[PDB]
Amino acid sequence: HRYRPGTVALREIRRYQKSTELLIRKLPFQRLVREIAQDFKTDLRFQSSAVMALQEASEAYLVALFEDTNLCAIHAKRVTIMPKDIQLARRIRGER
Amino acid sequence: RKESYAIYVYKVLKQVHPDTGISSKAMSIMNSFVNDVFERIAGEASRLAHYNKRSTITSREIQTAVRLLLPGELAKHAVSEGTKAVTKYTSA
Amino acid sequence: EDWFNTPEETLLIIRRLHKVLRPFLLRRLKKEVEKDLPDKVEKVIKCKLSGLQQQLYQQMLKHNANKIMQLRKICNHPFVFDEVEGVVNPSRGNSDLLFRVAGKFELLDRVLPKFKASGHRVLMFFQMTQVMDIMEDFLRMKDLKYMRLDGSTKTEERTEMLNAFNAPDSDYFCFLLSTRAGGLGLNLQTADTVIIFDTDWNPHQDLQAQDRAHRIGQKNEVRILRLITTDSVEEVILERAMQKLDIDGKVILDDDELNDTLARSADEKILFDKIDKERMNQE
Amino acid sequence: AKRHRKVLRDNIQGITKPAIRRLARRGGVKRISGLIYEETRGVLKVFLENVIRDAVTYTEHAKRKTVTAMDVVYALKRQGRTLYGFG
Amino acid sequence: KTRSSRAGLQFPVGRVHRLLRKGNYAERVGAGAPVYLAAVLEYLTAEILELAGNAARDNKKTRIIPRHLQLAVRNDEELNKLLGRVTIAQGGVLPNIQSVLL
Amino acid sequence: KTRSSRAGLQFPVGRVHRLLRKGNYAERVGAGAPVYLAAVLEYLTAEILELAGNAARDNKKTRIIPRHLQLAVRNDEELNKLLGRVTIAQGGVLPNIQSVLL
DNA sequence: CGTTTTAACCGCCAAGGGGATTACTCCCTAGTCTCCAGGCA
DNA sequence: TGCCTGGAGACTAGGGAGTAATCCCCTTGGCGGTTAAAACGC
Repeated sequence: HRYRPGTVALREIRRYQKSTELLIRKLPFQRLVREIAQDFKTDLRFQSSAVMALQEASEAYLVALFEDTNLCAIHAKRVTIMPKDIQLARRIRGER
Repeated sequence: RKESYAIYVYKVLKQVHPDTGISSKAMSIMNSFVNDVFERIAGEASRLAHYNKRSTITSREIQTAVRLLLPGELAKHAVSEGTKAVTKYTSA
Repeated sequence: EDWFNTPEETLLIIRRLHKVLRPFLLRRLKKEVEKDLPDKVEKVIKCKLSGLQQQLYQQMLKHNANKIMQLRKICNHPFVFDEVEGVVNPSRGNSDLLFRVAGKFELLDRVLPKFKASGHRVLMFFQMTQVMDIMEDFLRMKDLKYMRLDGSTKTEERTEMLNAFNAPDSDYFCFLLSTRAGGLGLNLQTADTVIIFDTDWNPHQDLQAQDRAHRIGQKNEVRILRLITTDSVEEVILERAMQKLDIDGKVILDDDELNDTLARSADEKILFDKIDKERMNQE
Repeated sequence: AKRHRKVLRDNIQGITKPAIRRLARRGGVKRISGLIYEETRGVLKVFLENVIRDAVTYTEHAKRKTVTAMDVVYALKRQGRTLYGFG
Repeated sequence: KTRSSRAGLQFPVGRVHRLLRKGNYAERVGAGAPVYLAAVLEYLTAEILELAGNAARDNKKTRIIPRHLQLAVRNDEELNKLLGRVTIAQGGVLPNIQSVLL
Repeated sequence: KTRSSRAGLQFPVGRVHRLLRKGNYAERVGAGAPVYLAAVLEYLTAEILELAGNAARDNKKTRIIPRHLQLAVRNDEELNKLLGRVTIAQGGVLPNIQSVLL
């Protein structure tokens, strides 16, 4: 039994907007944080609370940017976000 | 020791809702919010007293600070309550 | 806690602990129950690492600037990052310098012909997992059938591998086993050769892995060799393990030399004469 | 390959496609193009670079070697984005 | 005899006055500024706690969680305007699907 | 004898020291910090005036006007990122033609 | 949506390195008084 | 160009900062096992 595209997407949207679970795994994000911090200073330790706050801030910024680019794409009478949509969102927000 | 605003927020909650409790995470969030508002109002009053070449932070400075930071209704009621508190502090 | 960790004092504390512990732990030795142990066999063989890693150890430009783990990985074998193969051998195949970059692999190459001629199955216990892949690649280069086991490899395949190993005429003459994953999970009644790799800071699991070669009913003389590098972290780790063993005692490359170490009789030296001649020709 | 697995997966690929998909679904996006992933990965990398640089400067000013939570909180507060629930 | 009881508040007037003194915001601090600041703080805290309790009772929960705080601060437009630049950990986003996507 | 002459800068380190003292930024202030801050300010003003003079010479003018300062700030990407939020009188930013709206 | 794969999460092992502490020292900057020349009208 | 007040020099001291001594807890690195999550294909 298959569903036409769009309904499972809406179900997942509702599920994710209702819950507050983290949409990024802990270990990959922590490894990425450590890799990025290696460029600024080597042999640096990290507390679990630090990487958790980093993950929370990153997810908040990402969902805000995704809402903004969704609004920008809807303004273009489309339902598909594009790289240029995110670029316009970042240019209007000023954090380019 | 380690100072915090936990017991005061808990007492306010029990004085506004006697049944619903509060968790540790929500308590820490409320403490951080209180600290943020406190530092905002303190910096506002400091720069206001500096713009007038004053050196005494008084009720007028904090009143101007809350009128500048808190928008609309959140300001008005607040300052009213503030005035009320001040008057009560003059009672005793 | 104050008195138990004190070990005059060690003698008194041990006397009291024995007086109070006698009804708790039972322990017997193989030489008392069966007396079928052909030898007290235990051997440590030392080796040296190539100058390429000695320079890194002496200078520590990328270490003193994790250090212990990286030093152990370097001492184990090279070619642990893609850049190492890209620089040394861009083909990433089986070629030269595979058995020369480390004394462990030089010893392995020198002793593989004796294991092949003699027919003694060899179990090699490993602490790291990439070293097991490097050993698999080396054994594939040597065209020697071997068994590969590791932790959480497969739920049921371990039983099939154990059944295949237990065959009376199995064509596999070696197997690689993770030290931590051992758990006495294999009854090695058809082998008498043991190789000890990375240093295993816990002597408990080292002794557990070594004891596998002494199952009841074994007819072949057991030979257990531990390959330790010198002038490096491995030697210090071995010394620390020896100190830990001494503490526990209070509570709980020449052809002729390798032949004398590995041979059980003059007939084995006679057989290995051909291996010695081939080694001389290769040198 | 019998010789070696030859796995060189980059650390930036840790955030996988379903993660970005869930993030977009939470953001309210119905259909997502295939080029969004690299763009949002670059944006996340730039944001993390900035925040980590600020936090590293903050923790280095105090001579400490451990990046604590208060350092990241101050780094976020500097950029005009206050985070709650961590100090 | 604590000044909070005299002023009629639940927040520590002495602690607020000490924080104002040792904060180097100025060289002198009056006597009405601490009680006024404590009044504003307790008013804001009472409003937020009342909204969070209402949100939790709507969600048949008797313990306030960060989700309830997020819902209470984002429902009220005033606090949303005040704390618009402030993110809340474990608060998520409010459910809002566009008409063109339904 | 002025300490600025000993340090080698033209900005008055004494004025910066007095401002940091009476500015209520801390309870005590160091002796090298005012010189450091004065040097930073001197370097910043030197860069700004150099870019403004270059812009004026490019526009064939013998004086620096707010237009030249705006052009010098908006041309350099470093100062543009630094001075992005601040607006300057006598505006206008960059003469540029859009290739899509011909 | 399916089928195949595999890395993330909870659980264990070990160690050592900064982040905590407290105690002693010490010299930098806060004054206070006396000149004076760089900055202002 | 002329005038003066903010700036500077000499003396005093005490408290905040630097340095040594102490220790344990949080972190780092690794492995086992399971399985829900990630990858590839139509």
